Amino acid sequence: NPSTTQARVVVDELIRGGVRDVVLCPGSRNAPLAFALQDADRSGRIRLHVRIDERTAGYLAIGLAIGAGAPVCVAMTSGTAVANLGPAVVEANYARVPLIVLSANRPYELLGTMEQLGYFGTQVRASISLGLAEDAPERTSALNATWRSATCRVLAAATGARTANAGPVHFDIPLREPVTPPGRPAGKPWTYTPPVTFDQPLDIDLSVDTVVISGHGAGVHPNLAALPTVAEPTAPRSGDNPLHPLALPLLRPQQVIMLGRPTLHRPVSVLLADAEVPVFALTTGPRWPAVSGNSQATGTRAVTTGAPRPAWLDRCAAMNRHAIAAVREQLAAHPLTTGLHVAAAVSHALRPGDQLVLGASNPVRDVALAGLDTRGIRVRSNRGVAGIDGTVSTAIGAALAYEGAHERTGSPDSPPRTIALIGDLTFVHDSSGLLIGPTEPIPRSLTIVVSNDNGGGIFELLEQGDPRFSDVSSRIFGTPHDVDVGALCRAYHVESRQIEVDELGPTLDQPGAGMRVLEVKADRSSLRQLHAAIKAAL
Amino acid sequence: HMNPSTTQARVVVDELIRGGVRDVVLCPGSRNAPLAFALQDADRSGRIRLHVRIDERTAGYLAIGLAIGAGAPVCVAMTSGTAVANLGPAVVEANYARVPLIVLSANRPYELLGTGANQTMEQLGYFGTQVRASISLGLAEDAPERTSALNATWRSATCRVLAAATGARTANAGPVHFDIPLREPLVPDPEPLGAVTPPGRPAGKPWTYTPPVTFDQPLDIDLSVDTVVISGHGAGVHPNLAALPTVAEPTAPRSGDNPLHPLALPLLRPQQVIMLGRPTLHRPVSVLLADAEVPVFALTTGPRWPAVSGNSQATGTRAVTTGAPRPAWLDRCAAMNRHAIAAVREQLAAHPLTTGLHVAAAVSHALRPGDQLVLGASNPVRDVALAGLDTRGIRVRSNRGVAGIDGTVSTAIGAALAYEGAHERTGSPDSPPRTIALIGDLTFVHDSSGLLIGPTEPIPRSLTIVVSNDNGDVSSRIFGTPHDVDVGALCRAYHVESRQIEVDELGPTLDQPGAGMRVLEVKADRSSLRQLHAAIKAAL
Amino acid sequence: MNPSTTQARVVVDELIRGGVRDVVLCPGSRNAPLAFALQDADRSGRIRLHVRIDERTAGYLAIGLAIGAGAPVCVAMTSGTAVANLGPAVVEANYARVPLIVLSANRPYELLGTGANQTMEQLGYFGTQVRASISLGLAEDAPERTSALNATWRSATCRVLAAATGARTANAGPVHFDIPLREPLVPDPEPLGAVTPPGRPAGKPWTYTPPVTFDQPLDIDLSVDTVVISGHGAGVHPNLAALPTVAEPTAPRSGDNPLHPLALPLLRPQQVIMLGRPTLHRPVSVLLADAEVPVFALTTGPRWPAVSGNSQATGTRAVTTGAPRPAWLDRCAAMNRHAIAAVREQLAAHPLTTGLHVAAAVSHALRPGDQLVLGASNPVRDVALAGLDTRGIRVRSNRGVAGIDGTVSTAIGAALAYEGAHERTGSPDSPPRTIALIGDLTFVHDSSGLLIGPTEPIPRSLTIVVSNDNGGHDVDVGALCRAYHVESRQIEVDELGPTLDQPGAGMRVLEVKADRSSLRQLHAAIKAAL
Amino acid sequence: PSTTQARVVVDELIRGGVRDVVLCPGSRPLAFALQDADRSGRIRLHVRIDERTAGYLAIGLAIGAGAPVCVAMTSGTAVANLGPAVVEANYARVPLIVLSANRPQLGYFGTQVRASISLGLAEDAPERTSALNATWRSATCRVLAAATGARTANA
Ligand SMILES: Cc1ncc(C[n+]2csc(CCOP(=O)(O)OP(=O)(O)O)c2C)c(N)n1
Ligand SMILES: O=C(O)c1cc(O)c2ccccc2c1O
Ligand SMILES: O=C(O)c1cc(O)c2ccccc2c1O
Ligand SMILES: [Cl-]
Ligand SMILES: [Mg+2]
Repeated sequence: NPSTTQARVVVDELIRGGVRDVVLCPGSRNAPLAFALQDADRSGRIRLHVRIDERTAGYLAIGLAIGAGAPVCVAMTSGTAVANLGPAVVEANYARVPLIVLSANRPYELLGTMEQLGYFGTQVRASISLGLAEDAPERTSALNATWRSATCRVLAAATGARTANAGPVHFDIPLREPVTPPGRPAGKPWTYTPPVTFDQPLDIDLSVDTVVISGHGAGVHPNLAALPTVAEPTAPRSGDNPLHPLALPLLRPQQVIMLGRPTLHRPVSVLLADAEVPVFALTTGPRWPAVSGNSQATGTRAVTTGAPRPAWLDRCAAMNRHAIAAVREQLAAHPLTTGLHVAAAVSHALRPGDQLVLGASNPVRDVALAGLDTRGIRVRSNRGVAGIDGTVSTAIGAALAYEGAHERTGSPDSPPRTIALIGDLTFVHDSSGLLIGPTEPIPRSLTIVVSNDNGGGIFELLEQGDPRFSDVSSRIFGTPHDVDVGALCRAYHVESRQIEVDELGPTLDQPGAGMRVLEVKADRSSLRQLHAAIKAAL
Repeated sequence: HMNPSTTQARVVVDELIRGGVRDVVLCPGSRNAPLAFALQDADRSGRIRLHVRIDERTAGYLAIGLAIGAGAPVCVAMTSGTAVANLGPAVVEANYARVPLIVLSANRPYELLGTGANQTMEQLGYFGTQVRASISLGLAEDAPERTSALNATWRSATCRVLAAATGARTANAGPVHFDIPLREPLVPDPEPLGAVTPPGRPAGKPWTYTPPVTFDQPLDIDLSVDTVVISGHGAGVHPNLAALPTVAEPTAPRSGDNPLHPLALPLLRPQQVIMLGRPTLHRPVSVLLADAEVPVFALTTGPRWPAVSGNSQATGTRAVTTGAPRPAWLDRCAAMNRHAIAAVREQLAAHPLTTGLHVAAAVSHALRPGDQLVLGASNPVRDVALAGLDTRGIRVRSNRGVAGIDGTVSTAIGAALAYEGAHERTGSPDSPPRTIALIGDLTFVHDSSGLLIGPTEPIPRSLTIVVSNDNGDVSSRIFGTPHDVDVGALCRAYHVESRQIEVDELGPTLDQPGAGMRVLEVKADRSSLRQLHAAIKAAL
Repeated sequence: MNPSTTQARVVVDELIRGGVRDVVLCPGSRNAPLAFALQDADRSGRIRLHVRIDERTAGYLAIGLAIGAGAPVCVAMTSGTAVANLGPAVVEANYARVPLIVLSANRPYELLGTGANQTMEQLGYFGTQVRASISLGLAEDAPERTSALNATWRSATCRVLAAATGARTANAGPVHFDIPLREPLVPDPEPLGAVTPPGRPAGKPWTYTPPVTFDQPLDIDLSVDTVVISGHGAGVHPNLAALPTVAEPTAPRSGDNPLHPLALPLLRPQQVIMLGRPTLHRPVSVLLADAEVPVFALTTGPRWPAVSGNSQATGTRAVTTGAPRPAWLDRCAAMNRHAIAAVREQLAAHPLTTGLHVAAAVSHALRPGDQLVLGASNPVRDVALAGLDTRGIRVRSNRGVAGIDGTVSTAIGAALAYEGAHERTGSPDSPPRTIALIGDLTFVHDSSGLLIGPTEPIPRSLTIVVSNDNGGHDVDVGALCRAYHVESRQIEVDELGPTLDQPGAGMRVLEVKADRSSLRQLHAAIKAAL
Repeated sequence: PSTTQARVVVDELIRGGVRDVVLCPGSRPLAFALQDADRSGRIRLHVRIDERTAGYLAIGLAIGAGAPVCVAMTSGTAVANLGPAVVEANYARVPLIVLSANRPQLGYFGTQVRASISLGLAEDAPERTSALNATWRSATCRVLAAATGARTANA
C-alpha cells in the first residue's frame, strides 16, 4: 500500500533527525509505522522496545530521552494508550523532554459517537497530522517532501530547535483500513534547522553578597563559578564552591541568582520568597519561575561586575563546614539505618562517568544532604512534576540510552554504571517496569538501590509528622505495605539482594548481572529525630 | 476556629457521606492532607470505610470495583500532579461503563499555575470530555463572618458532584473530576483551638435533595415478527420481553428463561432485533447488527444509545409490545440453543488438553446463587459466554467500558469488598457471600500490584481469584515467547495465599470456605485453542 | 479600600509600567472595578482610554492601536458574550502576532455551573489561539497580605505582558488575563486619597525582562540565481538588499531591487529566500509549491511557514557568500519592467474605473511618513498589482486571517496610535496622514466601527477611501456616514489625489464608484501584455 | 461522492424537522444540496454576510416556533463569529445545528455544544452505498436528537 511508503519515509526522516529508540505496546489496531519500525530495527538503524504496560512504556521513553539527550518516539496502539501515557507526557512537558507520541487516526470512521482526554491541548509543543496517503504515482517527489518536512517540523518542536523549549509532540499519521523515496544526500535531515541560540544577558553585581540556587534545567555559567552555590543533584555544576542546603538559613544573602527551576528545600523557598532579597532568574529556555512573585529580572546569562567579598566567601565556607559536620556526626551517632544513611553510602560509591538516577521523596533530598559531588556525574530525576510513578522504567531507559552512547564511541571498556536510588513506595509504584521480555533490550550495568523503610519517610519530616498526629498518620501518610521486595524481583527474574548499608559500597564496585536490585532495609520511625538532631548540631 | 483547609475538607467529606458515599479510596500525599485527615476521622467514627493504596492507577480501578459491587458512588482522593493523571485509565473506563466515580484531587492554588511551583500542573480539565463534569471548589478563605455562606456553597457544589456522578438528573452516571485547591496550613490546628464543622441539613439529609429520576421513552414493537433480543452491558430488565429468545452477555441482567447461545445466532434468521444496553462482546452479534436488512430497536436505561447498529429504526427505554412470537419461531430458537450447548460440551470433552475454555466451564459449574462473578474483560468474559453460564441469581461484573487489561485485580478486590459490605448491612448472620474472579495470566501479572493491601487496610473476606495461566505485528513479538512470570512468587511478594491446582480440583477447592483472599492458578494450553474453536464451529 | 479596587489599580499601574498606552473598554457591570481604575489613569494622562459598545469591533480597534505603533494594548470587557465577541480579533491577533491583552472581568469561578446570570466558561474560551491564559487570584480581604498580593499581582501582570509582547519567546500574540471580581465593584468613599501598594522605583516594571535575541544563521550562496519573497512579518536583511525581491505591501523592504509579482512566473530562479509569512500572490504560491526549487526560510519568530515542501533550511538570518550574477539581475529587472508597463498601459487604456484604478490612485497620492491601512482581501492585492512603492510609508493590513471583520476599527486604531507616537516626539508638524483603502462590502460590514462617542478620542488625519464596486447590498455609503456623523463625499478617481492632499478634517470617508463588470477583461489585457 | 453525502444529510435534516438554514458566503457542496432543497420548497434558505448576525438569525428561527435550525459555516472566521450565538444557544437551550466541513480552533466548542459529530470522509464505493446511507442518516439523526434534547431533555 502507499501508506507503507509513507511509514518508511517517516521512520527514515525520524532516524535522520536523531531518533535512536522507539517504544511500542501491543494494541488492538496496528501501531503507527509498525512495520517500517520493524524493518528499521532488524537493520540496526533504530532500536525498538516493547512493553505491555503503556504507562511504564511512556516513562521508559522519558528515560531513553534523558539518558543521552535524544528525541524518543512512543507508538500508541490502543484506546487506553492516551490515558496511560498522560503521566509521562505531563512529565515531558514540565521537564522539557523531547517525546514524540505517534498516533494513527482513521479518517473514514465516524467520530463523536484514540480515547481523547484534555491534556493534549495543554501539555504538547505541537499537534501535527500527516494527512491521508494517496497513490499519486508521479507526485512521489512532492509527497516525499511533504512527509519529510512535516517530520522535520515534529522533530524541531520536540527538541526545541527553534523555541529552545523541548517537550512532547503529538504526531498523527492517518491510516485507511487495509524502493523508498529518498532523503537528502549524506543522510542529512530534509529541513535543516540549526539549534537556536536564545540570548538575554543580565547585569549582575557580584560584590553584593550573592548565593546561587540552581535547580532542574539550570545552565552552566563560568562567570558565576566562584559564588557559593546550592545546587540540586540534577543541576550541572559550574564551579567548585558548593554551599550545603542546611547552611543556607545560617546566612543572609543580599541577592540570589536562580538558575533553572528549583524545587527542593523549604529553606530555598523561604529565601526565594523574601521580598527584601532581589532574585535574578537565569534560564536556558523561555520559561522562568517565580516564588511569591519575587523575581526581579530574567535572563539567560549574567554580565557580571565586581566579585564576591572575601569575607562573604569565608562566612559561607564556614557555615558549609558546620552543615557537613553536623550531618556526618549525627549520622554516625544514629544507630538505626535510615534513607539518609543509604544516600550517603550511595554517594560515596559513585565514580566519574557514572549515571545517577534519583527517585522523588527523600532520595533526591537525602543525596543533597549527604553532599554529593555531582561533577563528572550525570544525574537524572523526574523533577518536572516530582512524581513517584514510573521511576523504575525511567532508570532503565536512561541506562539503555547512556550505554548506547558509550557503545557508539567504540571504547573496549565496560559500559558505564547507572545507579538508581529510589524509595520503597517508588519501587512498588513502578515494579512492573522490571518486566522486560527476552526479546527486548535489557541494560547491562543498571543497579537499582531501593532504600526500604516500608512506607513514605518524607511524611515523618513534614507537619503531618508532628507527634500529635502519631495515632492517625500511620495509615494515611506512612502507608506501610510489607511487600517482599526480593520475592517481587524473583517473580520478574531480576537479580536481587538484601544488604546492609555498610555492604552497599563494596557490592556496588562489583559488576553483576546487567540489571539488579539492591534493597537496603531502613527505618523511618527515627527520621524526624535524626533531622532534628542535625539541625541542633548545626 | 479551624483553619480554612481543615474546615473545607471536613464539610466536603461530611456532604459526600450524606450523598451515599460509603467507601473512599485514598492515595498518600502532602497536598491532600486536609482531605486525608477528614477521611481518616470519618473512618474512625464508622461513617465510611477508607481504603489506602499506593498506586493511583490501580486505586482508581479499586474504586470502580467498590462502585459496581453494590451501585454506590465512590470517591478516590489523591494529591496534585501526575497522581491525578494516573486516574485517566479508570476515568475512561468509568465513562463508558457509566460508573459513578468521583476523582477528588487536591491542588495547589490556581494562581501558582505557570509560576514553576513544584508538583503543579493543569489539573482542572485534564480529563476533558471523559467526565460528566469538572467542578472546582474555590480556595477556602479565612472569613469567619462568611462561614455559613461558604458552608452552603461548598455543600451545594458537593451535591452537584454527586448528582452528576450518579446521574441523579441525567440518568447517565459516570466519572466526575472534583478539584480542590488547597493552601497552607494543611494540617488541623491544635484541638485546644477547636471548633465545630459548619453543619449540614438536619436529619443527615443532603444539602440539595435530588430524588432519583425516572427517564421514560416508550417504543412500539410487534413481537409477531420473528424477534431475537441481544442484551449487553447496562441492559435494563424488561418483563414483557422475558419470553423472547435472548442472546445475553454475561454482565447483562436476565429478563427471562429463554436463552439463545451466541454461536446459534448466525445459524438463525431473525427478522427484527431488540438491542438492550451496550452489546459489544460477540462477533456475530456485531455482524448481525451491521446487517442493514434487519430492523433494530434499541432500549437503554439512559439517554446514551449505542451506535453498533446502523439500521436502528428506533431507540427508547421500554417496549410497548403487541402480538406474540409465533410458537414455531420459539421452538426453532430453543432447538438451536440446545444444539449449540451440546456442540460446546462435546468438543470440550473430546479435546485432550485443558484450555482456558475448560477453566471457564469449571468456574461456571462451581457458581451458586448469591455468588459474585468478576470476569477479566478479554477472554474470560467470552469463554464464560461460550461455556453457556446461567447468570440468573448471580451478580456478574466486568470492566466492559473499554475492556482494558488494567486494574482487573483491583476491580475484583473492590467489587468483593462492596458486595460483602452490603451483606453486613442486611444484619444477616449468614456468612459473607463469595466473590469468584476469573482472569488470565497476562492480566493478573499486569495488575498484580492491585494485590497490594496494607496491613491496616480492608481485605475481602471471601474473594477467590482464579488465574487461567496459558503463558500468554512487531508489537506482538512479546507474546511469541512466554512472559514466564511465576504467579506464586507474585502472590508471595504481596503476601497473598496462592495454590497451583488442576481443573478437576477447581470445583471442590472453590467449595472450601473462604480463607479471606486467595489465588488459584490453573495451567492451560493456548496452542490447541484454535483447533478447539474450529472443532466447535464444525460441530454446529 | 475594597480589595477589588486595590487589585484593579495595581494591575493597571503595572500594565502602564509595561508600556500599555491605550486601553479599549466596553461598558458592563462586572468590569466596573477595571473601568474606574482605567478612567483614573486616563484622567492623569498615563494612558488613553477608548470606550466602544460592540466588543467585536473593540477588539479590532485594539489591534489597530497595537499595530499603529507597536505597543501592547489591553481590551477590557464584561462577562458573557463580551468575551466571546473578542473571538474574531483574538484569532487575527494570533496569526498576525499582535500583542493584544484581553482583560476580562468575570464572576467568581465558584458561580460557574450555578446558573448565574452572564456567567460562562470564560477561562480557556480562546483555547489554542492565546499565548497564555493567566488568571489572577480573587482579591481577598487580608491587609496583612497586601504586600504579598502586590508582588503576585504585579508578577502575573508582567507575565501577561511578556507573553503578549513575546519578550522571551519572540512570538508576540494575544493573552487572556481573566480577573474574577466580586462585590463591592465600585470604589468605596476615598477621602484624603488611598494608597495603592507601590510598584518598583523609577517606574520600572516589577519583573525586568531585557531584550531577547533568537539567532538561527543559515549559509546561503547568493551566486545561485536567487529571488527573495517577503511576506507579512518579514524582518529587514541588509545583506539581501541587492537581490530581486517580491515584497507584499505589508512587508518591510530591505532593498531597492523590486520584482513585480506578475514577473515571477516569467522567471525560473534556482533558489528562493522566503521572509516572514507570504500568502498574497498566486505565482508566489506556485513557485513555493515547486519542490524542485530550494527554499530558505528566514523568520523573526520561531514559527516558520509551511507553504513550501522543498524547504531546505529555516533560520533567522543569512550568512551569505557570493553575489548575484549580473545576467540574473538584468533578466529580473527586464521582467519587472514588463510587468509594470503592462499594468500601467492597460490601466490607462481601460475605459472604466475599477478597483485597480482606485488602488493605483491611492498609491500615487502617498507621501513619505504616511500610514496606509489596507482591507486584507482585494485592496492588498490591487495595491500590490499597482506596484506601490512602500519605502518611507508604513503599511498595515489584517493579514493574519484576512477577514473583512473590523477593518474600519483597525484603521481608526492605527491612526490614533500612529498620531499619538507623533505627539510623543514633540514635533510641531501636523499629524501624519493615515489613508485606509477598503471595499464597499467591508465598509458596510464594519460601519459600526465608525461609532465613536463624543468624548472618545477621534483620529486627526484619517481618510477612509471606500472603493465601491457593489460587491467584492445596494447600501448608501453616504447615508451610513450621516448616521454616524462622519464626513463623507462621493468623488471620482481623478479627484482622489487632490482631495487627499487637503489637510485632514478629522475623520472623513471618500467614496469612489468603481465597476467590476469589466474586471475580468482588464485582467486578461494585463496578462496578455506580459 | 461527497455530493451524495450532502444530499442524504440535507434530506435527513428536513425529515428531522429543519425548516430553515442560515448560511454565509464563503469558500467552504453542502451549499448545493441546500440550494436544491430551497428551490424545491423543502427548506428555506437565509443568506447573511455577517456570520455573527447569522448565528442570531438562526437562534430567532429556532425560538420563533420551536424547530431545530442549521447554520452553515464556510470560512476561517466563522467559528469565532458564531461563538456568541453558540453560547446563547447553550444557556437558553436552543436547538442550533452548526454545520462545518474540514479537509482530511477556539476552545468554546468543547464546552458549549451538546455534541460534536464528524461524518467521516466519503469513500467512492457503491458496493456499500446502502450502508453508507444508514451511517449518514443515523449520525444525522444523532445530531438532531442532541440538538432538540430528544433523549436528554436538554436542547
Ligand atoms: C504519582 C505520585 N503519587 C503521589 C505522590 C506523593 N508523594 C510524595 S513523596 C511520597 C512518598 C514516597 O515514598 P518512598 O518512595 O518510599 O520514599 P521515602 O520518602 O520513604 O524515602 C508520596 C506518596 C507523588 N509525588 N507522586
Ligand atoms: O527553567 C526551566 O527548565 C523551567 C521548566 C519548566 O517546566 C517551567 C515551568 C513553569 C515555570 C518556569 C519553568 C522553568 O523555568
Ligand atoms: O432551567 C433552565 O432552563 C436552565 C437553563 C440553563 O442553561 C442552566 C444553566 C446552568 C444552571 C441551570 C440552568 C437551568 O436551570
Ligand atoms: Cl530565468
Ligand atoms: Mg519509603
